[PDB]
Amino acid sequence: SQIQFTRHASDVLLNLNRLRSRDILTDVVIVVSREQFRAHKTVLMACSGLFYSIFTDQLKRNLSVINLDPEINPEGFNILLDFMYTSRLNLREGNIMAVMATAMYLQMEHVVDTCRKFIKAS
Amino acid sequence: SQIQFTRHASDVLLNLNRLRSRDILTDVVIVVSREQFRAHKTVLMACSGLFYSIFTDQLKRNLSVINLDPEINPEGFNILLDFMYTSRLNLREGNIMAVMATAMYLQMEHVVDTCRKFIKAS
Ligand SMILES: CNC(=O)COc1cc2cc(Nc3nc(N4C[C@H](C)C[C@H](C)C4)ncc3Cl)ccc2n(C)c1=O
Ligand SMILES: CNC(=O)COc1cc2cc(Nc3nc(N4C[C@H](C)C[C@H](C)C4)ncc3Cl)ccc2n(C)c1=O
Repeated sequence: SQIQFTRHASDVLLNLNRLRSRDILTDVVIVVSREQFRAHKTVLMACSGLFYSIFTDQLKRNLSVINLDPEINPEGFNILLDFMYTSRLNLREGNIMAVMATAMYLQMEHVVDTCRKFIKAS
Repeated sequence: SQIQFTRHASDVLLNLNRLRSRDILTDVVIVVSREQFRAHKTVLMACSGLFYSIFTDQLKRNLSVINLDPEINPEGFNILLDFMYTSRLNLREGNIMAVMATAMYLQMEHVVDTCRKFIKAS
């Protein structure tokens, strides 16, 4: 029927991360407290429920700058933004709470589910 | 060190395909002979060498419409565009030549490599 390429999706995500690193077609700036993070709107919607809900709306779709709440941990958002482009989540006892709280706000249910499994096993 | 999410990259590609289907943040129109195809510039660069070379250039980065050569097979490009968002390539004896020639023009080396293996086995 159709030939399946097992490592194609991982190769696409790696190339999207290379474009983000080189600032190619990054159409949004995420402001967390005092820290700024440039990313692709499409990647944000695909991994986050909050970013999907914001960018589907035509009033917020063309927004160049998205200002998140100052209560949101900058290191927590950075770990989650890195995870979106690499599929690797840096979860440790020193950041577990900061990552879990940020994943709840960004509406990343599967990340919250793994954060639930992390402190259950540790 | 870092927790690996094996199906994250496939879930991202599936969501990007859902956005393409719903015309959310599709910033380019690809014109093949008389057929039109809307896609994301970032997805094109990630899977194609030709689209990477075009959109890295600042003179062609903001181009809303990309006109390919009329010699390019519309069904051949459609199969390859579908593959970019699904990781599934529809290669059969009736389209093998049309897909191989289009993959060469779009500079998709791994697709050309699988097209090489297809007629070698059939
Ligand atoms: C480890 N991975 C994660 O944690 C990812 O978690 C999440 C990702 C996530 C993505 C989106 N984005 C889209 N959602 C749809 N659809 C919605 C589905 C419920 C139904 C489907 C038809 C369309 N389409 C296109 C996008 Cl871009 C919406 C909500 C999301 N939520 C709530 C998540 O928890
Ligand atoms: C089944 N899959 C395929 O057929 C995909 O095939 C191809 C994909 C492809 C992608 C790009 N795009 C980028 N290439 C880099 N780098 C280049 C690498 C050679 C070195 C690396 C550091 C950066 N970065 C960011 C993008 Cl978006 C360039 C050329 C490409 N060519 C020649 C392909 O044949």
